[PDB]
Amino acid sequence: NHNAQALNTLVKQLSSKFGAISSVLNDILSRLDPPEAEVQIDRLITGRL
Amino acid sequence: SNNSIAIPTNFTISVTTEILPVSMTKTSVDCTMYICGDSTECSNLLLQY
Repeated sequence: NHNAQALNTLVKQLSSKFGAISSVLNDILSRLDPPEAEVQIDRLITGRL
Repeated sequence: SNNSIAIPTNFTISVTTEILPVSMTKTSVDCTMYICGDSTECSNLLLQY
């Protein structure tokens, strides 16, 4: 059970925005310019690390 | 020596103390109240994490 719960959390965090515009990287890259895309990707990367 | 032994001729009954921790304080933290207190804006921002 413990292991399962851990993994589940690790997947649910992938749906967290962490202050970014969206939790999907493809959406960010297909909707913003690289300069602001960098800020959004940085927030997502910090959260997921 | 090849042929020397030492045999006790009396005894001492010694009482010693061994102190061992068993349990620690049980603490519960309310995440919302600690991070945000009574602010609703903080709670809404926390929901994203």
